[PDB]
Amino acid sequence: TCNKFDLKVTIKPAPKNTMILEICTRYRGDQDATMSILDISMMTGFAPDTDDLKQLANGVDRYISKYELDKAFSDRNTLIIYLDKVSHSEDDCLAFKVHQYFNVELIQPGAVKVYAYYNLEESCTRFYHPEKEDGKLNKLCRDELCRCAEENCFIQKDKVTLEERLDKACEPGVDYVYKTRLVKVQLSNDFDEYIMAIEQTIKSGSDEVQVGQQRTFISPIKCREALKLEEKKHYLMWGLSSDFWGEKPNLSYIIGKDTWVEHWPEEDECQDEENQKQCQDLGAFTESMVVFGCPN
Amino acid sequence: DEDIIAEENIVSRSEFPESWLWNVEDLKEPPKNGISTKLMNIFLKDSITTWEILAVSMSDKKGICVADPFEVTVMQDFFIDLRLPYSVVRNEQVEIRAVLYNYRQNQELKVRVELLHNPAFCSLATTKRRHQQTVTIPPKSSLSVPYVIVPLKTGLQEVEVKAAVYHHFISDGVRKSLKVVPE
Amino acid sequence: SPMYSIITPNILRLESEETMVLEAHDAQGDVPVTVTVHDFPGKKLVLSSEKTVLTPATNHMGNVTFTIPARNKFVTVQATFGTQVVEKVVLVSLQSGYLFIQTDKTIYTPGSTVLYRIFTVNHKLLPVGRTVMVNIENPEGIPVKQDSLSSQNQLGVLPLSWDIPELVNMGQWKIRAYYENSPQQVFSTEFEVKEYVLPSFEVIVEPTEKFYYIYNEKGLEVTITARFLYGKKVEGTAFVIFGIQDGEQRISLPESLKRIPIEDGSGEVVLSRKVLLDGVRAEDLVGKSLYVSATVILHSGSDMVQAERSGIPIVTSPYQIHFTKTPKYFKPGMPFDLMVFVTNPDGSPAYRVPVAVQGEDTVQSLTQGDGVAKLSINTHPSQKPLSITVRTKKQELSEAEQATRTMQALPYSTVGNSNNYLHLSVLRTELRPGETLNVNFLLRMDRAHEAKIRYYTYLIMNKGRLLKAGRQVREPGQDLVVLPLSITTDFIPSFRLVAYYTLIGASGQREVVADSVWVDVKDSCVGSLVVKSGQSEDRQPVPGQQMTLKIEGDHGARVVLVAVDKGVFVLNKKNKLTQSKIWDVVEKADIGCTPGSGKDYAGVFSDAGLTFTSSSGQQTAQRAELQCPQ
Repeated sequence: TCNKFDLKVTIKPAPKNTMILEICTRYRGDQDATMSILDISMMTGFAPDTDDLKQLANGVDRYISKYELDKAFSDRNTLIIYLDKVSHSEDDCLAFKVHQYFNVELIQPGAVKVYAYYNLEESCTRFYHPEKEDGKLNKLCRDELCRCAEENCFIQKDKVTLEERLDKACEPGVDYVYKTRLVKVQLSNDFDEYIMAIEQTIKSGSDEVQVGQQRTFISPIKCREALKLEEKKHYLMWGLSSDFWGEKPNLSYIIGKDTWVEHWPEEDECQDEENQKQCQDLGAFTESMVVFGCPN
Repeated sequence: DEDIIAEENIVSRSEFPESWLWNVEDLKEPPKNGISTKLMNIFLKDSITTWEILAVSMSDKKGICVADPFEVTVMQDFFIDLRLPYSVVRNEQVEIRAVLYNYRQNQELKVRVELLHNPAFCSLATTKRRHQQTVTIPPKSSLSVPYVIVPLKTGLQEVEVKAAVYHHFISDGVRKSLKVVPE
Repeated sequence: SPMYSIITPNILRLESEETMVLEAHDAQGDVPVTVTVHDFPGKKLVLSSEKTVLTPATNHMGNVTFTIPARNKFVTVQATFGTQVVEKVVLVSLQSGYLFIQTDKTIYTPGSTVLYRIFTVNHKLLPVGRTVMVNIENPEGIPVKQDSLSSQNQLGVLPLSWDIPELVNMGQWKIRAYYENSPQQVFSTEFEVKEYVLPSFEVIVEPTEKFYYIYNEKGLEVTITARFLYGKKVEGTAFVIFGIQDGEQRISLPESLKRIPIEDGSGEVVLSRKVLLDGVRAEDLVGKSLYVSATVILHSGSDMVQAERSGIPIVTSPYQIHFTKTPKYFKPGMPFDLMVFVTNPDGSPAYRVPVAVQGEDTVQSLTQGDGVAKLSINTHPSQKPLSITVRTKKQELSEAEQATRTMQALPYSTVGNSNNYLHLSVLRTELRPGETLNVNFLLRMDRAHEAKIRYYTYLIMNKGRLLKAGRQVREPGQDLVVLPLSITTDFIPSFRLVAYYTLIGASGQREVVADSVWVDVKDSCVGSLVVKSGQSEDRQPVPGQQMTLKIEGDHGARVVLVAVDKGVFVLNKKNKLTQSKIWDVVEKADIGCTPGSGKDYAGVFSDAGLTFTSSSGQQTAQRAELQCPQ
C-alpha cells in the first residue's frame, strides 16, 4: 500500500547492454524523512556503472560506502544507497547506468526498496525489468485466482518427422489435437488472445467442441514474436488439459510450454516443391490419429 | 554440472523451532554425596545459532533452584540464511533473500544456488526449468541472493533453496514456511 | 518471682510448622508447659497438642512446634506453665506462599502455543500442594483463559499451555495466578504477542559509564557491538540517536543522529555535551536520564536489528548513599553503628568507596563487595533526635562530586528511666553459608545491678519463621560477650537477630531490655543445579547433531527444562525467571519491617517480627496489620 513512501522505478535503454535505472521517491509526511535507505537489487547479470555511482556518492544528502564503491562486475548484484533525508514536497530522484556483465535468457526483475531507518515496516517496494510491465512476473488471474505464466512459449522447434509428431501427440497427458484457422488476433498489454476456429478435432478431450466452433487461446505478450501467429492461417495445435482456463462450457486454452503450435501451409501452398513433405506429413499424421487414435 | 552434488541429493534443513526441550525429569539416579547426575541425549535442531538451556529444580528438601543458563552454539562454515517475512499477501509479488555465508578462513567457494519450484508460488523456476545461479563467495564473507516470487495460495506455504560448491563435498538447503494471507 | 515468657512470630501461618519459644526466668526444678491454640474470639481449639517440660539442664528454655489447620483472622495462643497462664492474641495469614510463573519464550506470534509452568512453594520455598487459580489476560486487561488446578502430588510444578489465536490483539499479555485461599495475593508474568521473524544477529549498546555527569566535556560516549547469534562479528551500518527521558516522557535529540560503519562487529558514537544542551542551565538536567537507540543493518540490507540502552542517569555524583540498612534508633550514651549502603546511579552496589560522617577528620571506612560500609559515632546521653550526615570521600573526585545523605535516629526508651541498654554488633562482611558470624553482646547498666544478668536470649527470624532460639551466657563484670553463630543455607537471603535480658531492678521493678540486628546473607540456591555438556570433548556441534546434556542436582529433585534460540532475546528479554527474582519476592514478604533496635523493648520485638508476652504483663503491642507500615 506504500502508505509512507512514494516510489517510482523505471528502467530504460541508455544512449554490453547498459540501461538507465531511475529511482524517484517522496516521503508522505508534512515533514522530510530523515536518514533513509535505498536497498537495490540488480536484474540478473547487471551491475551498476561505477563512475555513475561515484557521481551519486558526491551528491548532497547521499552516501555510498567505499565498500559498495569498490565492489565490481564481480558481485554488485545488490547495492545500498544511504539518503540523509527524503523530500516530502516533491520527488527526490536519482539515476545510474547498469551494465550486463553476464548474459542469460530469463532475467529476474530487480527490486528497489525505500524505508526510513527507524521503521522497516513502513517501506515501499517497486520492481523493474526491461520488458515486464513494472517488473511483474507473468500470471493469469480470474478473480482471486492466479496461475503462473513464466515458462517457455510453446514446444521446441532438428527436422520434425511424422514419427515424432505421432509419438509426441500420443503422450499420456495430451488431451486435444486440432486443425485450426486463426479468425481473429486480439493484442493487449499483458496477454494476447487468438480466436481459433476448430476445423477438425483430430483428438477430442474434455472440451466438447463441435466442428467450426471458435475457442480462444491465450499467450503472454512476451511470446508474441516467437509465435508470430497470423489471421486466416492454419495451425496444428495440441496440448494438455492442465492448460484450460475458465469453467465449462466456456473454456479458454493457455498456450504454454507443453502446447504444440505448428503452421499448416494452405491448400494451394502445399504444391510448392518445399511444402510438399510437410504437407504429406500432416496428412498422414491426421489419417493415423483419426483412425487408430493413440497406441496406448 | 561437472563435479557438484546434485539438487536431489541435498536434504534441506527444516527444524527451526524458537524453543524446544520443554521437558520434566526427576533426578533419581543412584546418588553420591547427595547429588544425582543425569545424562540426556538431545538432537540439536537445524538452526545455526546459539541455544540457551535453562533448568529449574524443585526439591522437597532444598526448595526451588533456577540454574545458570547453559549455552550451545550450533554452526557450519557454509550455509544459507533464508530470510522470509512473517507473512505475505496472496497474489502480491515479493522479493525474499537467500544469504550465503562462507566462514572458511582462506578458501573462497564457487557455489551453485537454486530456488526450487513450488506450484504454490509463481517464480522463474518451473517443473521443467531450474532457476540456478553460479556465484563466487570470497573467504570470510557472504552473498545476498534475491528471489522474486508470487504466492498463489493462502495458508502455510513453503520456500526452499539449496546450494552446493564445486570441487568440494559441501552443500546446504533451507526449507521454510511463511503465512500466506488473502487480499 | 519466676517470670514466664512466650515468643512467636507476629503473623502465624496456616498448615505450616510454627515455633513458640518458652522460658521460665528464675525458676527451680522442672516445669510442665502445655501450649494451646484457639480461634479468636470463642473456642475451637485448633492446636491442642504441644506440651513440653522446662528444665534446669536446659536453663528453663524450650519449645513446642505447632501447626494450625486448615476482618483479618486471629488466634489466641495460650501457654500454661505449671499453673500459670500466659496468653496472646496473634494475627493469622491465609497465605500458602509464593507462585513463580515461567513461559518458554518472552515473545510469541499469533497461532503459536504458550507453554508455561507455575511453581507452587510455601514461604520457606519448599514445594506445596494447593489449589491455584490461573488467568491469561490480553493487553487491555480482559481475561481470556482460566484454569483451576491443584499441585497436590505434583512436587510444586504445574505445567500448562495456551494456544494464541491467529486473530488476536498484539501487545503485552499477562498470566495471573493466585492460591485459592489468598485471592488478595496475585502473581503475574507478562509475555509479548507480536508478528515477527527471528533476527540473525544481536546488537549491544554500551555507554562507557552507566551514568552521565553534566560537567563531562566528553559527552556520552557509546560503543555499539553487533554479532551473529552463532558467534561471528557483523559488518554493517549503524544509525544511532539519543534522547532525554523524564520520567515517563521522552524527548528525541534530532541533532544527535549519526550513521556509522560497524566494522569488525563494532562502532563508536558520541553525544557531545554541546548537542545535548543545545537540544534542550545544565543543572536542570540532573535527575533526568538519557537513552541510546541503535539500528544496525547488515551491509547487504538483508537483516536489521534495533536495540536501546535507556535510563542512563544524568548526575552530579557517581554515587548514592542509602541508610536503608541502618537502625533508626540509638542508645543514648552508647556508640551508634551505621550501615552505609553506597550504590552506582543505576542501583548496583559500589565497591571500595570510602565514606565518613560530616567532617572527619581521620575516621572513614571503605564500602565492600555488597556496597555496604560500617561507621560508628559516639553518642550523648541526651534524649534529642540524633542527626547523621555521611559522605563519600573518593579521592580523584572533588567535593562537588561526592555523594551525601542525612538520616535521623531516635532514642531507645528505657524502663522507668533505668538507663539500661543492650547493644548488638556484628562485623560487616559478605556472609556466606559455611561461615561463622561472631555476634557481640554489649551490656550497659549500673554496677549495682549488672551482676544479676547471667544470660541473653537470642532469636533468629528468617523467611517469617523463628529459625533458631538460644542462650548466650554471661559472667558478672562482662561488658562484652560473643556468640559464634553458624550460618547455613537456612539463613538466606537474610535474617534478623534479636536478643534480650531481663531482671528485677529499681524498686522490685521487672525490666526487659532488647536489641536487634538485620544481617544480610549471600544469596544462592539452597541446593544445587548445574547444566553442562556431557561429551568430554570437541568443537562446535553441527545442525541435527546429537549431544549429551549433563544435569547435576540434589537427589530426588524434579528438574524442568527449555531450550530457546537466543534470537528470541534480541526481540525481548524481559520477564525471564531467575533465582534473583525469587529472593526479591522472599525479602519483600518479611514480617519484620525494620533494620533493627526499636523505640523500647516492645518495639524491638515487634519491628523484628516477633511477639513477646510475660506473666508479669510485659508484652508487645498487638499487631493487626498484615503488611509493614508505609
